[PDB]
Amino acid sequence: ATVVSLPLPTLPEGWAAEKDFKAIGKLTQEGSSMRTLEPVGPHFLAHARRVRHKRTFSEDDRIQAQAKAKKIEQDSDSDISEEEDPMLLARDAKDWKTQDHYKVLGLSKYRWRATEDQIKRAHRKKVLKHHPDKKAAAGRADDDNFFKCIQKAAEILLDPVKRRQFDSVDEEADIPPPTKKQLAKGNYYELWGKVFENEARFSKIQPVPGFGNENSTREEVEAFYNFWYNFDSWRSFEYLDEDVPDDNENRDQKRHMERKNANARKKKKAEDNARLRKLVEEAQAGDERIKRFRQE
Amino acid sequence: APGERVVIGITFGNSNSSIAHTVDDKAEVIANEDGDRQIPTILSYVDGDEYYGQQAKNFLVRNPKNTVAYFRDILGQDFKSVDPTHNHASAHPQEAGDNVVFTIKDKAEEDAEPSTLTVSEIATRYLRRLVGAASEYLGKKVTSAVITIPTNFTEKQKAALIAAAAAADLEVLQLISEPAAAVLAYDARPEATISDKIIVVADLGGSRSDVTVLASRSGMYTILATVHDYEYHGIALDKVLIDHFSKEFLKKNPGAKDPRENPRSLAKLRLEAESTKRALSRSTNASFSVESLIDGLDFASTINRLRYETIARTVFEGFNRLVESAVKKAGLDPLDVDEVIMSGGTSNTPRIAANFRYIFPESTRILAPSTDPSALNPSELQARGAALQASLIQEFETEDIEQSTHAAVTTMPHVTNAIGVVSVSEKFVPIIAPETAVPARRTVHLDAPKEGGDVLVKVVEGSTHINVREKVWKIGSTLAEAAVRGVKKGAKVEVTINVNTDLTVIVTAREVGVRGTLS
Ligand SMILES: Nc1ncnc2c1ncn2[C@@H]1O[C@H](COP(=O)(O)OP(=O)(O)OP(=O)(O)O)[C@@H](O)[C@H]1O
Ligand SMILES: [Mg+2]
Repeated sequence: ATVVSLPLPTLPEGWAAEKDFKAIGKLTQEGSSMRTLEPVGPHFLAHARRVRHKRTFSEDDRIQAQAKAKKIEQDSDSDISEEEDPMLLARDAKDWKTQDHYKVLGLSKYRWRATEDQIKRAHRKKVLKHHPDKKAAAGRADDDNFFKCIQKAAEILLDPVKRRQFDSVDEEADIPPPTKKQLAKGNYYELWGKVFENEARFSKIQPVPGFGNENSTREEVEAFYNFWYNFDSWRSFEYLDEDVPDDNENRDQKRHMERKNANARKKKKAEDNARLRKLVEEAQAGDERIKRFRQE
Repeated sequence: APGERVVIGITFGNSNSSIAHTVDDKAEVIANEDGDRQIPTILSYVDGDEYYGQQAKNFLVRNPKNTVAYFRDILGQDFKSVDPTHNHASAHPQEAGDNVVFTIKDKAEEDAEPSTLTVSEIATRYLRRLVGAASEYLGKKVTSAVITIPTNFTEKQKAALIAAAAAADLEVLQLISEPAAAVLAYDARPEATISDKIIVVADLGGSRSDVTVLASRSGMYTILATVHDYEYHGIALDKVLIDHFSKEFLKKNPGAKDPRENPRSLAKLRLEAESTKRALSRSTNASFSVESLIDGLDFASTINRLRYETIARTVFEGFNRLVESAVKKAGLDPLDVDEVIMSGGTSNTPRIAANFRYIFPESTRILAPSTDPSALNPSELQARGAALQASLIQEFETEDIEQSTHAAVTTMPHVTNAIGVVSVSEKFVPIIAPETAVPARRTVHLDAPKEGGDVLVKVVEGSTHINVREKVWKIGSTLAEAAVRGVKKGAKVEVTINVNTDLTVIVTAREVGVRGTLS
């Protein structure tokens, strides 16, 4: 019996009931839930004693439906993972850091907007399928080259920081701006809405204004422009850094190379910021909402 | 015969196995002929002689084609599903029918054709040897055992395990999960107190990782969630050291060939890295030396635990991401967990335990050797729990175990929300904890009002809510309202709530009485 140092409410004046008890509610099957226990421990053995007394022979088949009602089992779904491997991605070509790391692992549909769980699942699936020991035995000497491709993708996309770096550098998942006159034949606002959300990933504030249609109010227009004009981004270019020969050990050579790559990184960041500013300017130039607002 | 059974507890993992028995209702782990209580699940053959344990682990250099290891997963698994990654050094399984097989030389004659033993044959031989060593230690012939298994073994794998045991002349009374064995190893101790706790079992092994979330109420446990990761583990921890020391050695010795490409060199580096890892897991400084790595070149260096955790930092956040992934999958909050038991050989690392100490609030108890004085061996938890279960069920008839392990006994509709009473001062107090199992009766003692007299006990439903972080209760639908007449000033009122299988709710509020029924 648990002792609790908390006071009970004083009974209101003029309240009574049969045997000083009033039934208001009850428990429902929605208010409950069926889970299955693990048959372990002396208190379970006592429970099993009681159940054997109540029912004797257990109706496992009858209660299978009850157990199936609210239980979780492993979900095996390789249907999406099957995808397709046309021409075996250059016939198991192997070249570090200069290839496509989403096709090997079937990530074209999701790309950046992916889940670590599916990444792990796909990695396991294609390790089972293209394992050198398991399947190259039937003469597939170059299958290990593919396995190397899965392995390289696994390390590069395994850690959050480096995978984010690779995405930032070369996602290869962007829409070019619709500057073409031929492209500019549909609704202007829809044609521009997609680009802002496509590149909005790098913002500091997760909730991001998203342009809009003709009816968009003046306050929304101002908020959207102010947010995009003052924008902070985490896009980075370290992944493009020059590699170093292993023979080198001189502190001086390492320091020199580090300075060189750092300056190149700063240059790339600056040019990217300028490009984004140019796109925002072109959007403001095209927009006519400001003209309508001045007219009001 | 049931009255003459000799039962033991067995833990059977990918990396190593363990055996245990019960002395005076207390579990004790058995040491084998080599003195090992964590016996590697490795088999090796030399000159037709069968070797196991530490000798088999050492004989990897001696026999390339006669060593078998990492065969636990392959059991009861089809050729397509089996993964030979960890088994790459060991014999390649050859798809015969639906049952892959290892081809090794187990005969004594030097010009004899090597046998093609099945995975079942290998499991049978290994369990036979384990039972035999238990028999020498006990002085009696072991006849029965309870063996621990992960929760994701398929029915076909269970059948393979029982068939292997039958071929090894061992009848398996029951298969239990390693988290359940680990929790029982603590709960069945004399000093243990049964109470409602949220328990996280983190079994961190060599080739695998298991995180399981359980709610333990009334001394009985209900599984809320489970995750199993094959990526982060002791093999990866050994690998970061093999690469680190390969870089150091190569730099120190100019022109040396990288040891990672030579199978003998890489095996020596793994064994020495594992020994150095355990030495730095027991001490703050560890030595690393290998005589004649390649071309007769020796190597000797040192490494501290700080450098080990620095080069191994990434796996620590991988384990963190795993634990929050599991809690989110269980729909819970770190403020909701009461105890986290850290299990497995890797669980002896102090820094991982400290990492969970920083992840979880101080009210949560982290049961790990370096964070609790009363902790048990994480590599012995499962084997001792299995031995305790074997001693508990050694007298039951096989029909009694069969009926006791059916869904008709285990299944029940757990009450979703909480049941409590409203307290006011001039807040929801839970009496029935959430996710109730079978019939539950709980008791609370509350304070009377400032002067007392007539007092209102209003029992309502309750739900947990997180406020930004601190957990509060939110009062929902009202269940019952009772009154106690003339309560003394400062007296305590005893309130009992019973939720019978029939879903009938009995309420009692007697001061130290009023009773009521909710159909
Ligand atoms: N005393 C120890 N100190 C530190 N690490 C250890 C110790 N003993 C074993 N280990 C390491 O911990 C891991 C063993 O953990 P665990 O006991 O959970 O494995 P297992 O039961 O053999 O296998 P499985 O993970 O398949 O259940 C291995 O990586 C091993 O090298
Ligand atoms: Mg284990």
